[PDB]
Amino acid sequence: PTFYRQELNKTIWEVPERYQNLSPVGSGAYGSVCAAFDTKTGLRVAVKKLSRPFQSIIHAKRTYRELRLLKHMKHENVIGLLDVFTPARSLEEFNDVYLVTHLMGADLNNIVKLTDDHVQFLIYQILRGLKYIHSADIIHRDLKPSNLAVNEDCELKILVATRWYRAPEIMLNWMHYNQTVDIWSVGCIMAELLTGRTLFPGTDHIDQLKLILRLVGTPGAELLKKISSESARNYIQSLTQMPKMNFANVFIGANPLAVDLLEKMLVLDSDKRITAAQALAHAYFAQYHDPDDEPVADPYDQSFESRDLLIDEWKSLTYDEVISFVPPP
Ligand SMILES: Cn1cc(-c2ccnc3[nH]ccc23)c(-c2ccc(F)cc2)n1
Ligand SMILES: Cn1cc(-c2ccnc3[nH]ccc23)c(-c2ccc(F)cc2)n1
Repeated sequence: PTFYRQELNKTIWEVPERYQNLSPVGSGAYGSVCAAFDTKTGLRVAVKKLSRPFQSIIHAKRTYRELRLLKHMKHENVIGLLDVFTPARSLEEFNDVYLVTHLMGADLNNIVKLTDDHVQFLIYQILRGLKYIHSADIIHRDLKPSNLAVNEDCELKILVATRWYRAPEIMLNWMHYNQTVDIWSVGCIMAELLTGRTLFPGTDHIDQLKLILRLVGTPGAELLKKISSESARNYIQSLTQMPKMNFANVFIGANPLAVDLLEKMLVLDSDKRITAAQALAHAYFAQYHDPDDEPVADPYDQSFESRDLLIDEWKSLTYDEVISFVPPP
């Protein structure tokens, strides 16, 4: 189809005729997004242009990783792809990638204190998206208010210091963390929507861990005997020991079912944290939970993550992924 060129805040854009009325939303290191009208579907869409997708092996692999993940994500509460395109006619020319999805209004950071029913529906949608993501053996690792797209209907999709929502095993740089790092982030988000304050606004990674242990208590011997690192065990055992606080006391006034769920998500031992699938069955989501509409994902191959390839190999794989793309109906 026919492409049209255009400059927007220094960034150049080459998009098909079907996308009209471009309009910068925001930009940064990874790339610029534009809002647009999709003439073919009647939809407002976001169009993300990647910054220099094949600058290096790192960039080429990151580009491939993002396109593969977005092509796989097919769920009401995870961002997926309406379209992917390049203005290039062959592999030799290919140097730009554009990604298209349903325009969302605002982030969960912008919507902020919410009422208990709003908190139930937003955390329900996150957990339903995370059940799907985790079922593919994907770990988000970066769940925070800014990575949650919400529209005026309170419909939520998974896409402010990052450390504030990070599980304590990532503060001390554990290399074998599991998917419940994401449940820790959900617990921190749910706290912040109930209270109107960051649960653990650490000034750095050391302060961040001290605020966490202040609420959840320093580890018992059951957790300490799973810490392989001698420096980390020495450090954690050398802190002044604080007990697990009563969550009923800290979240005074909240739904006791919200409090119970928070206790199940912010357990220090990652092996004892509630899973996304378990959390959806919790009494706090009785108004919203439906076990025949909480779907899992098709299996997801990320063996490419263990491969060391040339820039042009990552580039051609990415090109291959643009060409095989089938739009949703
Ligand atoms: C950081 N970031 C936000 C958006 C985004 C998505 C939907 N609605 C939005 N409204 C304002 C930004 C935004 C994207 C994006 C755009 C297109 C894609 F295909 C994939 C991701 N990245
Ligand atoms: C290196 N490392 C692993 C863990 C860890 C955390 C949670 N669950 C786990 N299961 C097996 C190891 C492990 C921690 C840690 C524990 C307590 C803290 F207060 C701060 C960090 N450090």
